[PDB]
Amino acid sequence: NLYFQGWQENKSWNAHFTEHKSQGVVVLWNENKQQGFTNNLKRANQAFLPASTFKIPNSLIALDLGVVKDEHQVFKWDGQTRDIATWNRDHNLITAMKYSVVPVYQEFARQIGEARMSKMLHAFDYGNEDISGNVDSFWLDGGIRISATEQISFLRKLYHNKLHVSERSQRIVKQAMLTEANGDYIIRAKTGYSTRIEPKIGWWVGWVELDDNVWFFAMNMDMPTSDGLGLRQAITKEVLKQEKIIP
Ligand SMILES: *C(=O)[C@@H]([C@@H]1N=C(C(=O)O)[C@H]([C@H]2CCCO2)S1)[C@@H](C)O
Ligand SMILES: [Cl-]
Repeated sequence: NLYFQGWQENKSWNAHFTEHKSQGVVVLWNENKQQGFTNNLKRANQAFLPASTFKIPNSLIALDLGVVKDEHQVFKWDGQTRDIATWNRDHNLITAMKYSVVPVYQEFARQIGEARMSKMLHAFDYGNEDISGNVDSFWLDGGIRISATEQISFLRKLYHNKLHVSERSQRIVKQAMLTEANGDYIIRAKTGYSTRIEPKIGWWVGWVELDDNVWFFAMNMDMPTSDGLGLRQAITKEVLKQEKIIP
């Protein structure tokens, strides 16, 4: 039988959003204490399109089915010129995730296919597990929905290698999730920006590795234009600093 004390609501963190003239939620989970904290318990449980944060489960499935052989395999540019310059080149899994290269992952989705994608998402217990829409864009404008607290749940399984895919697939995706590391912490995370369907939100989900603990985080925020995308990380780090998790 699972046990859970509940999410504590700390409305103090709301200052970090209002002082940036913004609206959103940050959710934190203390792995050692098995305690969760948020500034907004309702928005914490509100489900949105995952957008580019779907690259995490998408990468795991592609690797586990052999669609992606390893983190060095090159997915060559299809020659279509797109709005994001870094997309108009060849990529491997590391760089495709760092530059959030959508057309590489849509190709992953097509090769995975509807049937296996649905079955894997059910095995992951991922969000609402609904892939209705185009096989290669349902996480951008289809039926799939996931909340900040469901993101923590999924990430916790990935951290402990508990997802129903190979340990190796999971190690590879956690490698590709690497975002920042120094003498004080490691951050493995994925950004996201949902623009195709309202409301337009930005995501940042992942976790902070310390010497003797892991803090999982999931945040999203209203994002009416791309000028505020940097706030996804800045607001989260302000909360991490306030709680003395990072210096
Ligand atoms: C993912 O959600 C989107 C890609 N991710 C980002 C991001 O910042 O996380 C890119 C931003 C950068 C300029 C505008 O989009 S795109 C994907 C769904 O487009
Ligand atoms: Cl690593």
